[PDB]
Amino acid sequence: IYKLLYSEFLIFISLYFAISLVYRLILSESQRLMFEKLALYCNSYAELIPVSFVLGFYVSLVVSRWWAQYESIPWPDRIMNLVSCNVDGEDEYGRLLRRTLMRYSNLCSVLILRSVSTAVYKRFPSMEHVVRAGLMTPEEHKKFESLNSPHNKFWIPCVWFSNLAVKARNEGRIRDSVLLQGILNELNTLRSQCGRLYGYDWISIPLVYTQVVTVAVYSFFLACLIGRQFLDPEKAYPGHELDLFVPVFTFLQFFFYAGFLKVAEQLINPFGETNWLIDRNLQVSLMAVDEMHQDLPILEKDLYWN
Amino acid sequence: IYKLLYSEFLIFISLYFAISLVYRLILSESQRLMFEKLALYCNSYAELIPVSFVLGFYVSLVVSRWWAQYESIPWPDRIMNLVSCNVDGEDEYGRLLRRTLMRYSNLCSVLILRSVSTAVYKRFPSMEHVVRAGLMTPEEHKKFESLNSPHNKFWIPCVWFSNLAVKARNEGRIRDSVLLQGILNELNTLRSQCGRLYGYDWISIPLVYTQVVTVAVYSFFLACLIGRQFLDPEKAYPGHELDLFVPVFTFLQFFFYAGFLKVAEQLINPFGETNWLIDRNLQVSLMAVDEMHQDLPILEKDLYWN
Amino acid sequence: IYKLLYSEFLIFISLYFAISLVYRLILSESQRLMFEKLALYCNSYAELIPVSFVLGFYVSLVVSRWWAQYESIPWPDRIMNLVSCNVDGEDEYGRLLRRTLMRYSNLCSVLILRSVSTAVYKRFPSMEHVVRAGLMTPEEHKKFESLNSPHNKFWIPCVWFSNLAVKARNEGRIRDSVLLQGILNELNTLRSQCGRLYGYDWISIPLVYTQVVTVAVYSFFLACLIGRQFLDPEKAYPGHELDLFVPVFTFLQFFFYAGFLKVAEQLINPFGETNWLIDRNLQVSLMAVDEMHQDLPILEKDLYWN
Amino acid sequence: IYKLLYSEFLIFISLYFAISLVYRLILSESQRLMFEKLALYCNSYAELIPVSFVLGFYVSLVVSRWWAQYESIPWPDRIMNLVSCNVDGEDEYGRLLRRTLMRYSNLCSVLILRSVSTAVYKRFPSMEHVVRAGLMTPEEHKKFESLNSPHNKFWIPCVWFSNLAVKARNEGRIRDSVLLQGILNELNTLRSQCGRLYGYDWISIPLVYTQVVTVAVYSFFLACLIGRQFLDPEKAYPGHELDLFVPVFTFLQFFFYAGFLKVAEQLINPFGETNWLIDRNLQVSLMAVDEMHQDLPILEKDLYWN
Amino acid sequence: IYKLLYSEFLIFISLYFAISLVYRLILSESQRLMFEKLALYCNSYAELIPVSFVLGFYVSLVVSRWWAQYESIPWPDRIMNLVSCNVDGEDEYGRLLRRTLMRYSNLCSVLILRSVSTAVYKRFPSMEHVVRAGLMTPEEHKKFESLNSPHNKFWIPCVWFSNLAVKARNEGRIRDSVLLQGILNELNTLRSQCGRLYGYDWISIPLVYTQVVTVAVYSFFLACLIGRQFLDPEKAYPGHELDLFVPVFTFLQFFFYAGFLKVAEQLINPFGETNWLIDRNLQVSLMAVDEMHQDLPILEKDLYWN
Repeated sequence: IYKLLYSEFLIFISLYFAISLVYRLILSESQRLMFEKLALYCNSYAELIPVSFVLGFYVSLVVSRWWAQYESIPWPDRIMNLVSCNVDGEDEYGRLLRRTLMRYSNLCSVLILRSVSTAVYKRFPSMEHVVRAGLMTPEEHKKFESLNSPHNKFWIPCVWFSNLAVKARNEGRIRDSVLLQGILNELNTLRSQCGRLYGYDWISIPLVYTQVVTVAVYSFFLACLIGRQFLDPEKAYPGHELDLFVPVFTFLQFFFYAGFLKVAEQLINPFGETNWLIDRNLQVSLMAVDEMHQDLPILEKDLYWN
Repeated sequence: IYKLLYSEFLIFISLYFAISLVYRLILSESQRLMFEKLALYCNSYAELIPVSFVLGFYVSLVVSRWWAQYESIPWPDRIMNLVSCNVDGEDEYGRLLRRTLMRYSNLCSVLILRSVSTAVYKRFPSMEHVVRAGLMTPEEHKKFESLNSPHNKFWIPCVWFSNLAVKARNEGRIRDSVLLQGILNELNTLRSQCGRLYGYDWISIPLVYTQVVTVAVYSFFLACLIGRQFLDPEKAYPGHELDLFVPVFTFLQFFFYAGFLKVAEQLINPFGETNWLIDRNLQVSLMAVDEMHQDLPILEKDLYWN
Repeated sequence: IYKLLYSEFLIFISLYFAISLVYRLILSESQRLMFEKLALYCNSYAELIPVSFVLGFYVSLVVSRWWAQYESIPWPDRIMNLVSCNVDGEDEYGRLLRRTLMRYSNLCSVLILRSVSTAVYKRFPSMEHVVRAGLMTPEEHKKFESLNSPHNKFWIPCVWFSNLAVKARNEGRIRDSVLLQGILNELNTLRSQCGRLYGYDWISIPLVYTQVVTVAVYSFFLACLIGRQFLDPEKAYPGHELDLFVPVFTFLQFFFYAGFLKVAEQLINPFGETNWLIDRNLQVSLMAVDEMHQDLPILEKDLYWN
Repeated sequence: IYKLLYSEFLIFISLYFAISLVYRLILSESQRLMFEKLALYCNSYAELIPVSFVLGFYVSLVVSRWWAQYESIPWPDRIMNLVSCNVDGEDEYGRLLRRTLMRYSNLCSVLILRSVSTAVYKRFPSMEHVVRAGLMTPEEHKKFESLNSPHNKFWIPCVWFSNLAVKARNEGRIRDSVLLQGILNELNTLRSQCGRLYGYDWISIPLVYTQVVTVAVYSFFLACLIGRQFLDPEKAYPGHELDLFVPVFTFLQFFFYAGFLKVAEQLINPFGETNWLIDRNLQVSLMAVDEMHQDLPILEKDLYWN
Repeated sequence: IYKLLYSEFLIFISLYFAISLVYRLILSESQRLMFEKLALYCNSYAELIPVSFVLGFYVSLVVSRWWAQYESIPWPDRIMNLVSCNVDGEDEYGRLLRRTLMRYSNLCSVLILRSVSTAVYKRFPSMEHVVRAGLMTPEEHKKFESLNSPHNKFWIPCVWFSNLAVKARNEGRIRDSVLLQGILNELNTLRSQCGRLYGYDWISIPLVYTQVVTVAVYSFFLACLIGRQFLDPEKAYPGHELDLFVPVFTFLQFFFYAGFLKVAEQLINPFGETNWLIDRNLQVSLMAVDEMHQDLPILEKDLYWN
């Protein structure tokens, strides 16, 4: 939080100490008494601004939407267990057939993470970077851009997947219709999880609810630039009986009320190590359909037999 | 929120400054002292109205019902992956057969969004506008209005869908019974999601719970038209030691307590870009069952082979 | 809320103005000073009763159980899509066979709504009213009451349903075993939703948690019959510096703290237009298995073909 | 709550009135002034103990775990609809075969409710009481106790169930493999619901979180034995201007803060009428597989035919 | 909580009594008056630190993530019911075949619990301890470490499982394709539950949200080392009218605000008796596929027959 509060905090340190130096050195004595009345006014009536109430529900919606995206991580490990076993063949066709199926299922999640996450988007700026990272063969790029559509194209590989499995069934690679439908029902589970992330980016927390909660924090501490001044102890106002030149508890109070504001900036749109997550789901999925197709260990007895 | 608070806010600015001009220019000195006693009374006892408690749970129910409708967006991308692959045929019959199936599944969500959303309803005022936008052929409109029913008719295409797939199976287009049941089980998932939006419009947040929370905000600031007046500083009441002619912190306090009231007016009934969402789900679904039926890219090797 | 607060509110108006007339006209001057000490005592120490804390969680459980019953509305539209297509036959047997299946599935929800809802129970007082409304033939009523069971009998039609579909399969009306199991798996989804409403009536919010929250509201305002009196302004107590003869902010405070109590009486047991919901689910379900069995519109081309 | 607060409440009535009689009759006048200083100290500084904050989240976890167990009630009505229809046979074997299947599915929930509920455990103290109540034949008791296992044995009938259905399939009682798998997939739903109750008893709310919230209530009112004393009105302390000999609002404040503590004792471990629930699920399940196997009513026409 | 608060509590007892002894014995009388002004300053302005607000939501996220992991306990009892019945064979091959399937399904949860739980990790430090506990034969360890992968390897047995069942089907041990797919669909449910625990360890509660809530507790009671001092009663400050040498209510206030901090340290990463849970899921799963394959009790009549 110290990195996120290097900008807004030191402005508030600067905006306080400016006004503190102006009051102590620049104002005439007749004009200081004008400042003392506004300082007593803004100290008692800045509690009318519901800072703990407005900011309290905005964290209850940034985070309750933040947690709903980590049940939305598309793991290919459910399709991987069924492509590895059912799509038969050890020759260079069926070995190529299984690697293509688990490459489309990962491409159906890279094309959505490069529109919701800046970390993936700086790894894959254009579509040419997807080809050079092995997620798309050059012959698939020509078919990807003859399909003229002004919308997002993350649904392209999840239709190529389901058309390849049926083509795989009609050549005898998948045995029955039930084993074919078992793959397609696990495609549409990963299509739902990828379909959530597209739905969460397109449906943000509304602008009407963000512009409210950023005034309630800033207009509070705008009044605290005046209402938290150390007044003159010679006038002996009730409450300001001591001069200390640094408001310790005001700067702590700005640290937390603006702290949740900078936290909720972060958690409204996460994924700002998906560079690691994509490198896992590609390296595992191609591993478990090529090296582990029928390579099983040897069946032997356990330590509990008779 | 500034657009939503152009009406209620400037009335409250007008209702304050009217009474402020009446007290400062119209009341006699004997009658001003009558006003000063009511101003001190309504300042101390307007805190008895639980504004932060009544409004606190109404936002907890407008929004917790608002978020439950965005898991209810009917996406056709689960039926689209199975109509594209299983319903065989490249001739002009099966090409027409697949386009009809994905047109009924989109029509089973336009007919529910034109009764829950004013944006869709101004795009489709009558049923004639649905025909001219290609969602319904003219021969389907005659069958749509011989079915005499006083209720909503959004369930009509989702029965025409399931009767067409079985007619498609009996002509040999779908291979097995499992692949037929795989389509119908994914119909009834989109029928459940469309069934939620019909259930959410018919079950609103009750009138007994809205009429409570709109008195608690308005009757508070009705007392704040009197209890927040800048009194005469010559009388030297405790608290009103300064005249400033504009209550800054009261107008901020009205900005947030009526702010959540106008936000909860918006989020109790959302969809007031479904004009874009309908144009996506029609343009994608007809694309992936006509241009992408067996048009697959050429299988080649990846960048990780040996 | 005005209809629900016609009884408890006017008692509280009467109980206040009685004591206000007794203090102003009946008590002797020596006995008025005894009343002034109890009024100051009950004004400062009635804040010890946690009204906003006890009532705050009871609304958090009435409503969080209220919202869980509207995902429990049994819609027959999932069984209707599969009875309409799979149960073949156009003769007067299979036409009678499909209407019987969708009549048992609606009877398996009327028999549970006539034990959880007073609105349905006044429409169907006895079992004879169910026969005259067409939900049960007279020959089914004799079989319904030879089954001797002291418990609820809402599970009777959902077993008659699953025994009729298997009898329908053995006569050749349903084609395969998968299409039979597709109907029975959608029966057991509607059996779960009807099974929730039976579980919610049998498991109420406990008596130990309702008797707490109805003392905390009533014993608060029992003290507010004394602690909110307008005292004599001649004695000049701190706080009671003005006589106004009507406590406006106390009557508003009773309007909301007893307001949530009457709201939570309503939402602990909803359905007190299920007379419309039953008339929809019967009129739609019999419509879509008799008039819409194989009556499909004519396949023609859309407005986007070449 | 009056039954649950007969023990802790009257101790607090006794502990108050003891100290009240000691202060008024036993202490010397010099020693009373020592007591008056501690009474003023414990009145102002007992508000530092966060009673409304510590107890506020413990109710938010007792009840949020309490409500998650009533979606965990194992209803046999999903298996009952499939055993009644698919397991064929009207002779004394298949009649015995269906009754055994629905008896194992109820025994797979009695053996878990006799370890989580004291009400079931006093009905079934040992395993011999299960035999005499008809839930287990004497020949099944010998096989139940040759299976040597130090853990809980509630999973024993749910494996005997799935081994009997496959034995039923190999004798021709169940027709296809899909109808066999339809029973086993509905077994594993009731195995999950019974698996929740075993998981909820084994994972309690931790001891580190219960010992916190029982100090915060008791150490508060331990200070309220001193801080709520009616002091001497002759000394004229601020606040204690009246002697009344019974603290009405303190005893109400103890009624609710200890009220939620006794409520959360009840709802952390419910089921302390499962004697009725077990008698329902046995009497219904054996009824709907013996009297209602193919006993259907006669098909006749409804009141809406032509 | 007493064990968890042996470290931080006695430091706070020591840090208080140090400053209390310094003020009472070391400071000069002119320097004591400097301390009295800071004690009055830190007593009134330490309430500006939102301790009950910052810590209130951190418990709402530690625990709401804590409860979501106990629906994530991988129970093998759903696969166990289907391996026991469908994988046929009583000879020493099929007896070895069923024990291997339920050993891979337990190994697919030990390899994830030895990276998320320190209790399992001290039981299984290296992979050699897994072999000596019977969870992995020595021939499986060579195949486990030829699969070169820098990521976690918990997905290895859940692919060996699905490759063994298909190898079991092609030798005639499993009858149909539906019974094969019934096992694989229950594998991918246990793969999802094991997939949650890997997702919960990799996605912790962020460092930006923990470093906030540990300053708000500690910087509060850092000021309470000064603001809670018993001042000199001879100076007669308002509030400090009594010397007692031990702040009872401050030490209680530190007991709960730091109490939730130490509780949330525990519940952010639970499983710190999984040594019992692993010993159950191995001893039960191998028991119900070897001793209970077709060993059923003898079918006899119940106590309710005619």
